[PDB]
Amino acid sequence: PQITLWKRPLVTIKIGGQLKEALLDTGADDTVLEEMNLPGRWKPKMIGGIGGFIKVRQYDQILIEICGHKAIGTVLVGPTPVNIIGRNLLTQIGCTLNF
Amino acid sequence: PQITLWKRPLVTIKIGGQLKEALLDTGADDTVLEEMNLPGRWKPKMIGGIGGFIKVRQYDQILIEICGHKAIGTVLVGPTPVNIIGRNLLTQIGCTLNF
Ligand SMILES: [Mg+2]
Repeated sequence: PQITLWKRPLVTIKIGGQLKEALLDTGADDTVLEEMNLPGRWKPKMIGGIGGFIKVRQYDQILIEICGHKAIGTVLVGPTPVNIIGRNLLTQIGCTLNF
Repeated sequence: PQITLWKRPLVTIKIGGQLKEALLDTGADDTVLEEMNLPGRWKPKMIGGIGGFIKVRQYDQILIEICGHKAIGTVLVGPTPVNIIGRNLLTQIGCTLNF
């Protein structure tokens, strides 16, 4: 689709059974998602927020659907305020900026 | 133009005489730029970063050029780590996300 930017670009994603609202965020390198159960193996990672650094769990090779477009990539899981789709998944769905 | 997202989407902007590198950031509501001299009237604003909240100066109705596309809008000026073009200017240049 084509997304204008007058409003936050919140889309529905499908991940690990579940529907979630998430932000399409071209200023984010990585994808970070609120607390959820993902199956396989993970490692801990630190990432920045307004408070300081939060610890999150890194799951690699996770299947996510983003507005009907399926991607595989790393998803970080932890106490983020906002569900953020970053560039590591936006490249996977072929998302560009256009003007 | 059309911008893929494999790399940070850093463009050249022209503002108040000067060339600057800045991030096209659809996760940012507002535009924040490193220390510079802008003419007219301003007010102070607080905004979030990794350390906590920083004070910035708000200048309204500023002319900025972004990859050859001229926009008018609010620019915040202060000790931000990264020059961020947010949605308040991206809408002004007709920037969309596409996939
Ligand atoms: Mg951000």
